[PDB]
Amino acid sequence: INQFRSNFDYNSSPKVQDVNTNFYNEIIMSNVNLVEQFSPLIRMDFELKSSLRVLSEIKKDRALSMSFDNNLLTEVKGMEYIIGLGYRFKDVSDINIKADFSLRNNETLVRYLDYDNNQLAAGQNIWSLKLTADYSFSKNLTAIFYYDHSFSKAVISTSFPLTNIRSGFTLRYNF
Amino acid sequence: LTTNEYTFNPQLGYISLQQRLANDEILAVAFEYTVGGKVYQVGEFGSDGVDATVVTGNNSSNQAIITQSLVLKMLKSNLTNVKNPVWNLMMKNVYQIPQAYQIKQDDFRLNILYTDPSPINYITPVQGSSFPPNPAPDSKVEQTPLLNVFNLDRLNYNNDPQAGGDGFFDYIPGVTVDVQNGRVIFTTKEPFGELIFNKLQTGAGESYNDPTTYNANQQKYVFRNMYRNTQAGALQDSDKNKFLLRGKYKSSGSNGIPIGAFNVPQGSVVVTAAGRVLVEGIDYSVDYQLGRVQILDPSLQASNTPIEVSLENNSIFGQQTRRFMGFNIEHKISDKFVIGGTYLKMTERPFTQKSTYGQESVNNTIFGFNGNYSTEVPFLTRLANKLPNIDTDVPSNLSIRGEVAFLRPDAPKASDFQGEATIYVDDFEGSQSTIDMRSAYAWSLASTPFITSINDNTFNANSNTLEYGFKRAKLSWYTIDPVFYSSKPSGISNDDLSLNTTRRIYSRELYPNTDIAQGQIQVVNTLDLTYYPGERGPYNNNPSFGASNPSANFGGIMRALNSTNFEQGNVEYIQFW
Amino acid sequence: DIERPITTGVPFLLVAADARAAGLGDQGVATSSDVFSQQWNPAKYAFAEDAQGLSISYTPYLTDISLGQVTYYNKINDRSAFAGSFRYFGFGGIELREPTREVNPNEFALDGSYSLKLSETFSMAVAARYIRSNLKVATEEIDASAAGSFAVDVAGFYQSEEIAYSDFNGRWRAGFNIQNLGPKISYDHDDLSANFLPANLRVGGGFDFIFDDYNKLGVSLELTKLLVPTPPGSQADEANYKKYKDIGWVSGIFKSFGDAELKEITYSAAAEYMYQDAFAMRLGYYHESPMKGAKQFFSLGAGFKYSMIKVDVSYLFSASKVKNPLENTLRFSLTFNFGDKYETY
Amino acid sequence: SNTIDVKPTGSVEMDLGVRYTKQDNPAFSPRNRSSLTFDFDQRISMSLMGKIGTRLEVNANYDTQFQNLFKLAYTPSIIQKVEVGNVSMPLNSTLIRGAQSLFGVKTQLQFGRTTITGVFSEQKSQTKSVVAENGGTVQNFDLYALDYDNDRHFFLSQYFRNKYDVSLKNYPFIDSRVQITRLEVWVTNKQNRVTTTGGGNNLRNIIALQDLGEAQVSGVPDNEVVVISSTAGFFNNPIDSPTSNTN
Amino acid sequence: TLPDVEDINRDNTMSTINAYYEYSIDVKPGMQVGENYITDIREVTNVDLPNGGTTNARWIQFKIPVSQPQNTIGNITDFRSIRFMRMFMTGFNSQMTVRFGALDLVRGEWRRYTGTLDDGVEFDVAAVNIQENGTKCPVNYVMPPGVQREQLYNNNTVINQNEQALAVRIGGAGLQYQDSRAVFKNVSVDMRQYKKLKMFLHAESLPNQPTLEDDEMVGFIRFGNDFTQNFYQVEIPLKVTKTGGSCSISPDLVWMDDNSIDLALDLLTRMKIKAMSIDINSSKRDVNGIYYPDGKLTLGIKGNPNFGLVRNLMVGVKSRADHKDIKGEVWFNELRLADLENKGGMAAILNVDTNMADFATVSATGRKSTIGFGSLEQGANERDREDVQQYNIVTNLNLGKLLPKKWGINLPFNYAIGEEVITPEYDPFNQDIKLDQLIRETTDQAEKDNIRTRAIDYTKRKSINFIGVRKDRDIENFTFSQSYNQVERHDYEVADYEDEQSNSAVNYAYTFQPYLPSNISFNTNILRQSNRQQFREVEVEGIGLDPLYRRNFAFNYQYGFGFNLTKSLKLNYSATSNNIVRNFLDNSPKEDFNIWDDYLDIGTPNQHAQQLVLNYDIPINKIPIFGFVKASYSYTADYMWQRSSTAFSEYEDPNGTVYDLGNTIQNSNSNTLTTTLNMNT
Repeated sequence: INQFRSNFDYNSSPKVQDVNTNFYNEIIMSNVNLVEQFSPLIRMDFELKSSLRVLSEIKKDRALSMSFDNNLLTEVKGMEYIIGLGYRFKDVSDINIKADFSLRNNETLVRYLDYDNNQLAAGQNIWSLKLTADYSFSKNLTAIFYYDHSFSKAVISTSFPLTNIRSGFTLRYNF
Repeated sequence: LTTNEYTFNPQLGYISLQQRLANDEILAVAFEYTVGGKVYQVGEFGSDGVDATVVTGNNSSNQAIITQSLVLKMLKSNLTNVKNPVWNLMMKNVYQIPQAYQIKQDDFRLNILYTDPSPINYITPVQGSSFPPNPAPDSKVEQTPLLNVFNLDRLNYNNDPQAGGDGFFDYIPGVTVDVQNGRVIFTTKEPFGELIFNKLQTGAGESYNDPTTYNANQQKYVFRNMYRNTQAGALQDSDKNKFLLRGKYKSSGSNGIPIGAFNVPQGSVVVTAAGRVLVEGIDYSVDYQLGRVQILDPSLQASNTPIEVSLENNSIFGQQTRRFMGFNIEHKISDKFVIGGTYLKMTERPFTQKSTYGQESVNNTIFGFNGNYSTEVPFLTRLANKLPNIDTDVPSNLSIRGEVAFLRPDAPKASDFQGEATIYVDDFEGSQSTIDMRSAYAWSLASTPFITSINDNTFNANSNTLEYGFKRAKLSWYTIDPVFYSSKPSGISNDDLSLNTTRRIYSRELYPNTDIAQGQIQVVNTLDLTYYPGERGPYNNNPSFGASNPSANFGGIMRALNSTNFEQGNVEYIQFW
Repeated sequence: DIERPITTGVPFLLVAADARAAGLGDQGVATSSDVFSQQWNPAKYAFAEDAQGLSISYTPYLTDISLGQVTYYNKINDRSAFAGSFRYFGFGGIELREPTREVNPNEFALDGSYSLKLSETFSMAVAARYIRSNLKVATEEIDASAAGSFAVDVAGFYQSEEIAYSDFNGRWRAGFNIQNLGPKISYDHDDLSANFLPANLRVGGGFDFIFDDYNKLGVSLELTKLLVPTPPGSQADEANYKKYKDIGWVSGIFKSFGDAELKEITYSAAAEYMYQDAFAMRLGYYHESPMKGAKQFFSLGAGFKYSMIKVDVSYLFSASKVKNPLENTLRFSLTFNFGDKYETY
Repeated sequence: SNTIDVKPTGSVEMDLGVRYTKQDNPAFSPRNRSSLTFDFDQRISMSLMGKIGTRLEVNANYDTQFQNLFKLAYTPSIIQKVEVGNVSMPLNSTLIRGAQSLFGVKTQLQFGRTTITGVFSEQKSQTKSVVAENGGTVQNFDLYALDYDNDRHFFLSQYFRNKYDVSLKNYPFIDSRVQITRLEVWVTNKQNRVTTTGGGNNLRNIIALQDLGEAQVSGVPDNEVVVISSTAGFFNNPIDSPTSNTN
Repeated sequence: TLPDVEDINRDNTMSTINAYYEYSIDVKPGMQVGENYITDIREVTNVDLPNGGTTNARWIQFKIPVSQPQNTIGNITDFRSIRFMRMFMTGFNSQMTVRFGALDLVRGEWRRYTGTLDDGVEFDVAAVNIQENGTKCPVNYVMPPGVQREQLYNNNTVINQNEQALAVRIGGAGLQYQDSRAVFKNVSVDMRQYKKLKMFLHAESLPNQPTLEDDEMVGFIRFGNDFTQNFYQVEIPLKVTKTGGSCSISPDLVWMDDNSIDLALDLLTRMKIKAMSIDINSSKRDVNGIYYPDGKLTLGIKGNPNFGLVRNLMVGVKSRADHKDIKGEVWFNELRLADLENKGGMAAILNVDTNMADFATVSATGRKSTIGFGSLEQGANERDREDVQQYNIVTNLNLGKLLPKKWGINLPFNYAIGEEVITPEYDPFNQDIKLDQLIRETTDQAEKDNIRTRAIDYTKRKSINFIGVRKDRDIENFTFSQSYNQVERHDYEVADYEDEQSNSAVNYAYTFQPYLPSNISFNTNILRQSNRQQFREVEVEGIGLDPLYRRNFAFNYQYGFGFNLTKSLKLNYSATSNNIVRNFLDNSPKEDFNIWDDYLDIGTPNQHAQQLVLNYDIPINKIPIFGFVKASYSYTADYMWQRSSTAFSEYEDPNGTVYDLGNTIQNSNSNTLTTTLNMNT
């Protein structure tokens, strides 16, 4: 409860009813917030046989925020899928590979009580696929091929689904 | 507004918004206060008001939604009418100390002055005025300083009342100052406007509501037009805006004097405490990473002298290339006696030859002398140890330094106009700043217009029936996208991209004198307005539309301007080509 | 104050991209064979006394804009070489005011050049560039995807073996370079409006004194002619520009000389002084006409050579005219050399 | 003489890649589909040290992220030193206090006892100052009558407005009894959004009236307190009662 | 991808109100540059269509003045709330495509002046522009003769910057015999180094109007503090550029050198001096008290304006046609300032540092400057305008050195004198005139001595102090102090000023060492501050204003009683108090008082602040059954007492009765227990 109050109207008078019709609750308030959150709903650290490091979280949460001004609640969602991934090719020399898939979804439903008008008000479906593979040519010179794919999605009708892809090699020379 | 987006003095009743809603927003309030044992309320709260929605049905095809409005009080409407009292509800006695923090007392000196030609801090009559005689002990505008004239200095240092006042601004953290962020608040609805009027008044024939019946003395000081008129207005009432209020506020200085520069180039700072330069290690120390010069001189530490500091920062982004020609002869006469040269020429290089006012270029040349004769005075060390318990044989020195350093300024000959040092106080180059409006998508259909007054129905603009858009032709606004010109879609002959209503106007036609950059958009987009006054337009059930003379129909397109108040925007012209 | 300049299409090509040049007056046309010589005189790759090298340079434009060149030469025989350069003028960093679209404006100019050694003294090289500009990356009635074009280069480089003069036994160097020769660019993607390419006719020479046989001091001069027709300086005032714009490039390169004298040839002089060949102290003065380009400076520079990497740096003291966007910078360029040291006669 | 030992340190990075990007808003042309810009990045972060030829002295630090330093000293066994790039020119005078960070050439010349240190170079600094009193950095301000604070401070009603300048006759004691217990403020919602973390998502219609409350005060006329064109039969309280809904 | 709401500006409401301002462009086949709102036509002749053809296009430039509506639909009054620009196209008979090359709300920077200096006079303020208005009908905008085009680099390419002017355009009924019209901006320009203020001008008849003659138009450049009570009106009778029809008149005939103000600023000061002795009431003050002195300017002054405060520039157009309606199109252009004061400066720093073998460190200084000396980077309006005579003397002794090293003391005894004498180049009243031209301008030595005595800024500052006195080793381990700063000053504003600081602190800080107190701390410090101000009356240097006495006489002290009563109790205690002294008053202060009056006084309390902090680490481990719980406890309690200044302590009701609204009290508690309960059973 972000801020409750004492109602001056719940005093002593022979006037126990408000405008619409009620009994003048003693504790006025507004915006009761229930926040639920599976931070790692499941996390699966997965250090495999040779080297196949894996770390796939699943975050999640809800943010019910019922306000007593207009009497309509607002639910928010989590769904932050993550898949880490690591491997090492050997002596081709060594080639370190990392891959970080991720998928974030959202919602901001505004739900009316007195009739079914639960309507969407925000959202995202951004998933990204960073993927690097680096290889050293000597003590000084290294290369790394990186590939960063990313795709947004229209949850609301004013988001303009992006898709953007960075690629190409990056060398590196350490003196 | 969340409780962190405003404040309010909960004893005098003024909101203190944190975002300056000034583009014709609407700002209502509902509040609830208590005069002692009673409870009042001049709004309607969410937890008190009529409910948001009320349905009266069971299916989507028989529900009757009813939304409800929550009557409130208005503090400024959209259309800022100056006559209406919602205008007066705005509070015009708050002056925000520019770039201020929690301005603690004793580091804040406010001082009102009257710069008629120059800053003088007492009001004088005008040619026989002779301010109204026998003033009360409170008003007394005869010789009193302006802080007393403005009822802003009547308390001692300890905020208990004193006869004439401590001479200093009072700084009551609720009444006269919003300590958290600047905001000197004068203790009157309108100090410069009506306080001075009632304090210079000389009878009852004078009234504040009519500027024609003024004293001829309160006709030079009563600045009524900043309280009865906007701030962009009252520029035309210019002969009265001479009541500046200078002041000084200090920063924290907790760690040390925060210079204001980061990563100072070493050996640059010069902290001349009271006129005499201080030694870089014996009485002050600099961080060189944070600013924060720190005077470790205990006597000079707690003295309140204005320790000034020259910095030599190197974080200039966007300055003029400077050149630092120079040298310094350094002759060594018999040991511990030298002589100096130090010729120097620092020359700015202006960006353009049209050196504007303030951004001026310098061509200065300094040349000086030196001195610095040193000596030991063993006579004086003997004098020292020819005293009581003193014993030390540590040496004694009598260094003596001197300099002259003539300076001769100039202005770089690049920024000359016919052989002079022009500065161009105003080359009329910044005037006429434009705001674009040919964005083909930000427009939209328009309500049917009126023509002569709010009483003519040339376009059926008052018809409340469906006979409202009968006179709407088929206006279509757009811009020919670049696909037609670059890569002809199948169907448009090249004789279609050439008939002077679809041509891809290059900027070399409109602006043949402008030099478009390379690689940038050489093509002047348009806002084509193809109007079909016979094509029935969008929505209208016009039954005939065949006898209607097409010179009677319109086609409309309305926008929404990003910035209202053309007064303080100074919008003057609607240009177009 | 310059009257009637010449709008030379893509302008990033003209500006130097390295430090061996542009710390030397922007000439490099009669300067010793080096890994940078692809923008200046690709012919002199044949005379490189290494097998193969590659380099990365950088000019910051502290106005974060930048101009960076990456080159790689590899001489196959002792008598020929290939090379490939890549200039990238970029507006490093961008955002479109909730993932937002990222649009980097940039004007890369890929390039590749063959360089044969005709006789024992001077070599000839032929180069080709795919210029491509994408500056106008934007939205809603200003379409991106601007195109480039192709350009050809013809360079000749006359090295001289040795003469052993009175007391300093120097050698001679000469060279010409016909720069960008390609069909005119159209930024707006039309055929009724197109800018000329920056064709150059840079011709230079130089002589280096040799002291101790590995302590040399070489001076040189360059003359740059911008081979685009000069614009004509109001029905006639329109028809004149129309006759200017309806000129083909193959005919403008010929015309090139109906100014309105014609001594609007930018000249640059410079001096090398490399000590033992692993250190060099470059001086150079560059001058364009103050009416026909308004650009001149007094470039300083230096260069070091540790084992096979050379670090070249240089500064650009702006002589007189209007603010040059690179006046307080350091054109930092860096090289790498590989085996097969060739014996240069 | 020999021993060119300029040993560079640091790193270099090139980022030769492709960068594809496409939105799908319909408002664009069919031409702005799928931008495909090349991408190139450099991260030279080197630094050179070394003492060439037993006399020269190189030092340099070039980073691709303003203060890139490059000093090139020299010290003979009539010529004392010749720097280039990060000359200093200290020149301790207290009148002729020359710059200390500046790019260019600096020389020196000992003609027996007449050193003639001279600098030609480009100053790269600004020489700003402060006036710190006890504490730190006294910084002045200068307002005027007319440039008060814009429409950001509002009285809460004509009652408080007309009562302000009278309740402050004797500043610290405020001649009133008011105490604003609760206060809600409602602004136009120009930015159509919905939140939960901002405090809540409570937003309603509003019909904010102008004369809501405002029992007529004693001094000023009625035409300046209430906007209703005809106040006849409008007030149902005495002529000074505080602002309430029932005035 | 947005719905088609009936809400344009996204305010979430509709706002079905009608308050318009119509502006009706015509669309005819004619439209020369005069009638509707045209300003340019810029006819092109041969444009290369993509089919090889060629058209004749025009680009008629409309420029509608927002401040002159043709009608007003609804209760609209002024342009303080504008929104929803709605254009619509009526009157046509068929297909009609209009292409807006640049539709634009152009906002000026110059704010047409309203008011007498409302009969129908269409006064307009555009900016003629070389990139757009290089093809105007009456006269093509040609750059004034000397003016270049201001080259600039965008990206590796020159880019000719723009050039503009003003377009003060009179229409309608035209100006009357002296009714002028002006345009003003605001500025803080200080034109005191530069010796001439000069700008171009340009006059033009109006297209399709009676041509102007070579008079009845004037430069009219009111500047200075004001527009009707403090100004420096420069004026110039313009002469029209005779137009014949060429429409492309050369630059030297557009920007004639007869229509070009020169106005050496050193003449304005002699005009100001000649008019100081001409009162505000006379026949010399012509009509509006402008005092025209009756080259080619007819300068005017109305009440001592200033330089350095040249706010409120006003360029305009005033008629002097004996009987005619003027209708002109004046252009104003480059308003620069001519050459500056290349004179120089001079400094004479002289320092003297001495030592007396670790005992005394007498330094001394002194620097004399002259008018114009700054530093290299100092601009033109910030180098120096004050002869200055700094000197300083610091005399750090070490008195403890005079006594034996046994029972040694530390008596530093800093003593500093020094002051500033400053005479400004310009007198601090009539800021633009110099002191010399006014001292040498009157034989009224009673007033000549008022001048050059109300301008010699003067300071002086003494600083004695013994900071750090103590006896190095209920023992003798105090730490005393003493400080005393005087400041006196009589600059232009304050006839005499006085500050005295007399901090006199003392500290104890025992810090015990083995139930007794682990620590003890104590300290007091008398803090006396005394200030006087007498703001001088600048008219006559006689008595001046009443003095204003500020006094901050305070006593205040601390404590601290750190007890470690057991191993499981760490209770501190730090009271503090701050009381004031009021020897120097009822509300009428005593202008007979002194800083070194009754000095060890301990006046009435002002603030009192307790504080207690007890920590208790819960000896439950002693009990050998619960020895698994690291239970702690902390209790910080506070308390404070305010004084509630006498405006409360003797508030008197309007009934006459005097109440006592008391002085406030505050608590605070911080109970804090953080147990562990490590399950070890």
